[PDB]
Amino acid sequence: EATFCDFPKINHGILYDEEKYKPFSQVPTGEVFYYSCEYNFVSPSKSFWTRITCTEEGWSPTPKCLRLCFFPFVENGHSESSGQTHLEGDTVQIICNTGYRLQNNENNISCVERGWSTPPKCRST
Amino acid sequence: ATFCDFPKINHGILYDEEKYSQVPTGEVFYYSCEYNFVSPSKSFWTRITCTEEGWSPTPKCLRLCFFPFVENGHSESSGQTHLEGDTVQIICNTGYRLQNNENNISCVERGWSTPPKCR
Repeated sequence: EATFCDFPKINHGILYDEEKYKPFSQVPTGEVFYYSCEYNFVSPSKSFWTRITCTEEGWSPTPKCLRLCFFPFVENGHSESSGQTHLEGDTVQIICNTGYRLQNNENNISCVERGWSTPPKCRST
Repeated sequence: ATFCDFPKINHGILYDEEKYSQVPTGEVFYYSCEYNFVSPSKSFWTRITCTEEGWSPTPKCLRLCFFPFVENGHSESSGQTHLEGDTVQIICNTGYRLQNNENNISCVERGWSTPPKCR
């Protein structure tokens, strides 16, 4: 427990009025900040601005910017996830057409921080 | 019409933009909006189809406007995200104004019509 929170470090995040605060500042309990996520990232509630409050236990809710993953279709393949936007942590299945394959030793392709774990592409090799 | 013109989306980004003239009917594109802008359904990627009546749904990227509070003032819109076309009222304390005795501000394409600040 503490009387303060450290300034929030949010990966892929932007604070409202950022340029007005210092990164080593001690933020008192009860203080309220708002964060947004960079293009291609989203907050847990999908709200453009998310309120975060300094508590004795740290920032509440925990600030987080999750990667959005998408593909419109799969050339020489199919997926129920075609044209659907997925969140970081989601797994998608892709079935390739005859003579094509999704070369990876995993049954599912994951949406990770950097994007798709494996490209959503069926190859002729 | 047998085709649609290539879509010009202000503050928009097409999926596989750096890959693509007249577009035939039935063709499907996906668009996203730049940071601070949003599609009408709020979806990150929006499917648009070329029809005999043009692009369906009509592609659009609307500005999002926000302020957490008003220093030396008040607003029912404090901590609320507003969409392009919305109007917001701000009441300033004792001897303060919003550039200047304007009282009401609106969310426009460039952002807030007047900064939400009581000076």
